[PDB]
Amino acid sequence: SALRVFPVTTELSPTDKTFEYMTFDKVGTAQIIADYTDDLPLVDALGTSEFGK
Amino acid sequence: AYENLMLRPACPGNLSDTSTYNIDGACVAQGDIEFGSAVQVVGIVDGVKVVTALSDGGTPYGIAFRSQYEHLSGKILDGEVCNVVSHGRVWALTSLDEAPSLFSKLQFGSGGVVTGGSGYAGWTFAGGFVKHEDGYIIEVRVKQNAFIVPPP
Amino acid sequence: AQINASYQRDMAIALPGMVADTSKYNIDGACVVNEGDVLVGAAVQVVQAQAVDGHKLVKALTTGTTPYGVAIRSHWQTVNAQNQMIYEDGGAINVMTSGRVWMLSKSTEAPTFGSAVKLDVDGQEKSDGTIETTWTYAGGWTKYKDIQLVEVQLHQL
Amino acid sequence: AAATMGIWTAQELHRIKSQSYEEDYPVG
Amino acid sequence: VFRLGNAYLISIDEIKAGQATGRPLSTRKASACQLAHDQLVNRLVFKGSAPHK
Repeated sequence: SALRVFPVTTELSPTDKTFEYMTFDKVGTAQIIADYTDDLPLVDALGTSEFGK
Repeated sequence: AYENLMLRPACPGNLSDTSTYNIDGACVAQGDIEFGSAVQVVGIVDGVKVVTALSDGGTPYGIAFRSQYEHLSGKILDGEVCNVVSHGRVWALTSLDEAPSLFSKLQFGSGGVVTGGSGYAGWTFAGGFVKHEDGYIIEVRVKQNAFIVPPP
Repeated sequence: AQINASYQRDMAIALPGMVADTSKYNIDGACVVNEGDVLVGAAVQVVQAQAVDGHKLVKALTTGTTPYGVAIRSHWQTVNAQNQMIYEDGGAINVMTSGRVWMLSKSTEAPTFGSAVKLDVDGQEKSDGTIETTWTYAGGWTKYKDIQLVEVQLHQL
Repeated sequence: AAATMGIWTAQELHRIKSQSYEEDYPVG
Repeated sequence: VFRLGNAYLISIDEIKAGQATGRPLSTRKASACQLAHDQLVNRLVFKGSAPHK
């Protein structure tokens, strides 16, 4: 059966018609730094999402 | 049907959908009648109808129904009360190998088994065609007041 | 001094694709929108009825096709779009195969009580349409704002 | 492509007012 | 003397959606029915019906 070989979770409510999950990425870098420095690299964070029924 | 399926799709002489069905309970059998197969109305005695298996020159009336309490032998025996599906959607018996055109008027012959389509007036073929034993089962959309007995 | 006032306003009688009567009706689920969108008050055609499973594929009426039933207005299954209510592709449709429903009409004159119903290629009622049905009129003939509506009696195919 | 490239959606920052207006049909 | 009547329909999914959002449909339909009764009584009083004399 498909309900035994694949995991079953319980989050959705009985009165829902759609849902959505998101995943996030990381963007950045680092450098070897000496004191009296003002040029520091910057990092960020982005993400996307998908739907279901 | 058959293997690769947990459940067999359908069995003859049983309703398929729960949509405006009518079952007559005041009937008596004259001969051995099997589930499925159309029946005639020979006569009416004190309210009840004496139904027989379809024969030549007789207008079909309904399809025999399967009850697991009335008939404990797999068929309807002589002198036994029976249920007849005058109106509704029931699985019948056929002697065909290919599903006819959709919404085509079926034709009956032999002992109430469907022989072919391309009729002029009568019941129609719903969407359904399954394999049973050695043969197939067709779904019939029974409508009351469909076959009118010809005047003499 | 002053004279008081009292006003009055009446509601409408119908809405496109809404069940008109409590008489014997038969609404068939287990139908799928094979392609395109289907309006609430328009007839549909059966592309294919699966044998083993039972689902019937439902599309919109085109030229030279037999109508099957009228879509039914629901607050849950339907999806709001185009400032209206429609059935989207890949979703279940409530098809009424028997009963009295309020249709969408393109005609301009009231019809007779008992007579055949003629649709056009779009699937909406037209007094001189081409596609022929077995359904008959019921008598109701009203209009919601700028939309014309007509009542029909549906017979099982 | 991939729009989004974000963390919050438009729904998460949104409000539906408690008040609701209804058309009035006098009786007579 | 005469008698009047009407009705309305609703499904289980709509009931569950109404209980899950605080916006019922049954109450609105019942109010519409009562309003229709009152307005038709008004129509009878101020315009009458020919077939019923």
